[PDB]
Amino acid sequence: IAKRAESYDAEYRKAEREQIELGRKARAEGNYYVPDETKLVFVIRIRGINNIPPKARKIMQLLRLIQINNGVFVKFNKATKEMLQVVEPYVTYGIPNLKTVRELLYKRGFGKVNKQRIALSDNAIIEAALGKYSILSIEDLIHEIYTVGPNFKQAANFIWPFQLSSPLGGWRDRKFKHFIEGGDAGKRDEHINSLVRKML
Amino acid sequence: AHVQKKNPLKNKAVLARLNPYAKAYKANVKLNTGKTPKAAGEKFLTVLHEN
Amino acid sequence: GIDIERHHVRKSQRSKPASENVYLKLLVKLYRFLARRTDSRFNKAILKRLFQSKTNRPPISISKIAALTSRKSASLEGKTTVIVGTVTDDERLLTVPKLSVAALRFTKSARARILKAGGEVLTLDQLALRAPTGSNTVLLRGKKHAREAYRHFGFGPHKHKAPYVRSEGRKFERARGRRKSRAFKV
RNA sequence: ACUAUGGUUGGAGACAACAUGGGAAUCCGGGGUGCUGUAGGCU
RNA sequence: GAGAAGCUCAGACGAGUAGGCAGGCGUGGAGGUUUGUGACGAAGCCUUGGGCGUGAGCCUGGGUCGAACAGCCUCUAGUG
RNA sequence: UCUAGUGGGCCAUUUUUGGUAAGCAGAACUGGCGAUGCGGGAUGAACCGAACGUGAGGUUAAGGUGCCGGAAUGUACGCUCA
RNA sequence: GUACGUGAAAUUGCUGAAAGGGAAGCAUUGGAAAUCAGUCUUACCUGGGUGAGAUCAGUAGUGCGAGACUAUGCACUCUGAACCUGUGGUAGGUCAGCAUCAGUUUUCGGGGGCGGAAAAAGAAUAAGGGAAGGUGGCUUUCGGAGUGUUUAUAGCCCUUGUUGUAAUACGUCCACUGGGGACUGAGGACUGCGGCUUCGUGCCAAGGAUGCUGACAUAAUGGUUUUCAAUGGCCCGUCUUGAAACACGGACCAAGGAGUCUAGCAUCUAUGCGAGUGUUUGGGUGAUGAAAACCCAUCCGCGAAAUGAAAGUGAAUGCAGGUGGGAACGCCCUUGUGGCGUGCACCAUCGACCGACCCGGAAUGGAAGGGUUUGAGU
Ligand SMILES: [Mg+2]
Ligand SMILES: [Mg+2]
Ligand SMILES: [Mg+2]
Ligand SMILES: [Mg+2]
Ligand SMILES: [Mg+2]
Ligand SMILES: [Mg+2]
Ligand SMILES: [Mg+2]
Ligand SMILES: [Mg+2]
Ligand SMILES: [Mg+2]
Ligand SMILES: [Mg+2]
Ligand SMILES: [Mg+2]
Ligand SMILES: [Mg+2]
Ligand SMILES: [Mg+2]
Ligand SMILES: [Mg+2]
Ligand SMILES: [Mg+2]
Ligand SMILES: [Mg+2]
Ligand SMILES: [Mg+2]
Ligand SMILES: [Mg+2]
Repeated sequence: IAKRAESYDAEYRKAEREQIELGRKARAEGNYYVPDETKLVFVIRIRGINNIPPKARKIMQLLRLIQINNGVFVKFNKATKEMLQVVEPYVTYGIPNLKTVRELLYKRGFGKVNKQRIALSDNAIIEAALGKYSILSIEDLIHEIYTVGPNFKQAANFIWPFQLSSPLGGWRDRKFKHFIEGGDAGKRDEHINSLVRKML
Repeated sequence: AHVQKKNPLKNKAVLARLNPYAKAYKANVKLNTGKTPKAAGEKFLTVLHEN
Repeated sequence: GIDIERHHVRKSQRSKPASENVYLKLLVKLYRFLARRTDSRFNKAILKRLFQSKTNRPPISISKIAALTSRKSASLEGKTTVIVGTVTDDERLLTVPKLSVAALRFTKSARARILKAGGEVLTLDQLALRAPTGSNTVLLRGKKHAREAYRHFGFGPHKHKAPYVRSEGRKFERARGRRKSRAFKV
């Protein structure tokens, strides 16, 4: 498990360096390096349970976003993207970095064990549930979520939807306009990480 | 078993129970030990300052 | 607030018999233990049926037992038949074969005819000793929907169920709405 | 153009702008002016 | 052992009219049981004292009083 | 499977029809009140926020922070005299 | 004390307590005053002082092997058994304070890695360009106003070199690190996962608080009552879309006061018996004591056959059939949500059989042959 963790660290660091080197090369030549689109998105429900129309209410149920300030990891594809478009006023989402993923799992990570919410306080709980997918530890689980590994569906579903607090420091003045309009709803790109720091 | 959740980010002993790699984890590696070239380019800077 | 919709929340099954029979309580005690300390679906089947009401535990006769255990491709030759319920007699079966049956109750006529044909009658606790996991046993049930009420359930236009009538004959619901010569048929 | 969704947006209102999405018609211009199956005939 | 009608570990959840179901509280009378309470004070009542229960209610000190009355398992109803 | 209550609704957003208009009448969609307390809109069934077991601590929504009143008689640039 | 057992409430007088600026009542929280409970450190264990005493462990003997018990003696005293004392120990409430931890959290720092135009600037320095002049100078006139030339005795702007791996800001990350504050301490022998170890039933911050002190103990903390202050609280019941309503009922208190019993029916449950079931129309022990219990015959009801208006007729081709799913069981795999074989219940489905009906169909009978049909059937 330690050896797997070390190789994951080297993998994250290697991918990050290559992104910097490719950007530097493009700037030098005067061309443009278009980075890879995100495969992972973190979604936080910002609206309570009142006054929700039927389609959005169903979509948030399918997203396991049943309570305000709940959070989930979602694999980003065309099917997921169109679902998030319908619930843009009711959620906010963006690209989480490595610190967000590992801290969500270390501090607020709970596993669905026999349909019960169990704290991830020992690597045995992870191995019992996801050992068939070669996931033996919390770092194995973090790596699977962050890199969207081939067993992302089983790993992400095993994680209970995160029960975040209200953000320390509050929200923006008006929560329920789009992030582009200076509100809090909808896609906010890497700013999802600053929001999670206040909520985790 | 498990009467009280302990945050591994605060309780170092719990962080050792999970993640055996934490002991050997080396943060803050220096990679700028070389001459540190500049990568801006002539075309990039003339595009940057237009208008 | 949480947005939880709850449909299958409370389990709909019996967790114990409604009966106050002390000996049924002793049988439940035996099969609570057996269903818990073995991996046998047979023992969990017996425990569940020990809870059931009378209408959910229909009787079975020795004719049906003899027929079910004597099929052409049976191999149910020398195996114990088990029913959580009453075993009745079928006087139409003039000659009873040799049968081994475990049951809650045996009718006096059923018990006498089983024994006279060289067979054997067991209670469910005797069965637990002989086959503690129900191995090489034929678990059987009587016909649940043979009771009168199922002639009537679902009565409605063109459902071909039996009406509730105080008497049978002409003048008792065989007129307008039951034939073409009287407005319409059903 | 229109439109799903959004705001304790603007405006007395009529409406309008903006935000996350979907997206015409018409006219005009260029190009084109039958293709093909079955069976059989034909300097 | 832990009234197996018991014991033990864990997780999620909690608006409610009309309405539905369950488990309880209290009252008159009946069977059973409790070497049950009682003129050395039953029942009832008052209380500027105490205790128990989420609650229906229950127990108790002091005062008043004078002939009966209660707990437990069941039965029952002109039962709040 | 058996059975109860119900078979007077009403408010808002948005699409509407009738009407001079209406705190008007009638329909469409969703959310609500009825059966919903709580923070806010001085007040208020329906508007905003949020839906509730008994409590401790923390943080928020909508909305606020001269005094009544918990919270800057805060910061920056203008406009305005009634 | 006959205005007589008990002697409630409404309502009233006296006494006491308390409060009171156009209602009162209630809720939350504390103050004040009044009032209530701790009876602690009892039990059990050991030690210390003296005291007296039928004296205790192994044994001898009285159901064969092992174990418990009583009983006759011995063991005759550093042992064992009862009793006396000490303001004996662990002291026991109430409340504080600090420390070391754990859980949650808030607030303030320090160090470092990386990123970007490998920031933009900037400083000092070497090579350039330029126009506004400090106007250096020129000049109305020895007392200052206007010119008209690109560094003078000033300065500025725009380009490139290094000393560059410049700094700094910002962004991001550190399983880097240092403090301050608050709330909580659920659980109760052990067991786990980790770490550290002198490798051991050792140590730790690692499956939830301990340690160290002190003061009080007609105090304190809790409880109760009244009242005050601050904040909130409209009058209940009802019909209603909607009641605080200028909608109706309600001055007050006691006692009474409304889903019952019966003939049925339906579902569900329990009990007995089961192809049957039902002793209470009756009759008997029966007279003693008998509205009960208990016993006993023939009928009869419902069920064991349907269908048809009726006259009538009346249920197996077959393992009482075939197909699909399927409980339970058995066998094979090989670790899968397996494959294989029987197949209860139930549902869907293709047939067969009985009655009705519609057919042809070789005086009375309707046998074989049929049918898209029909029945509360088999
Ligand atoms: Mg704050
Ligand atoms: Mg706000
Ligand atoms: Mg719009
Ligand atoms: Mg809105
Ligand atoms: Mg409720
Ligand atoms: Mg009475
Ligand atoms: Mg008395
Ligand atoms: Mg009083
Ligand atoms: Mg209590
Ligand atoms: Mg009554
Ligand atoms: Mg203030
Ligand atoms: Mg008020
Ligand atoms: Mg109503
Ligand atoms: Mg009212
Ligand atoms: Mg009225
Ligand atoms: Mg009226
Ligand atoms: Mg009146
Ligand atoms: Mg009364």
